[PDB]
Amino acid sequence: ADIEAGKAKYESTCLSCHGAEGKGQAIFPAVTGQDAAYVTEKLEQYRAGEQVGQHTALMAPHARTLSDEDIANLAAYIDAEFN
Ligand code: HEC
Repeated sequence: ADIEAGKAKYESTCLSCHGAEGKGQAIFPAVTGQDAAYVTEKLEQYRAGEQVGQHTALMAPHARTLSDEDIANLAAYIDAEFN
């Protein structure tokens, strides 16, 4: 995985909700404390259009167009930066 590529994608597309340090602002889930496998699995679920939690509709649009490479890069960044 490419941590730098994941960082750039996170900063552009994810940070507004999940935070610069992954803590999730006031109401969005934190992405701290989770490894790359976990993040990969979750992003793949959202991308596939699975119902995850009660607020799937807020998150799913942000996963729908991710490639597998994107997912791997994001997951590597999140693990390195926030775990
Ligand atoms: C705010 C509008 C969001 C943006 C932008 C992104 N995410 Fe998100 N995410 C958001 C919510 C409300 C939720 C919960 C949805 C639900 O199932 O009820 C999530 C969830 C995640 C998760 C799962 C967290 C966990 O299970 O521990 C991950 C890993 C996650 N989101 C990652 C993520 C990334 C990488 C994003 C940019 C591509 C992204 N999110 C955008 C809200 C928002």
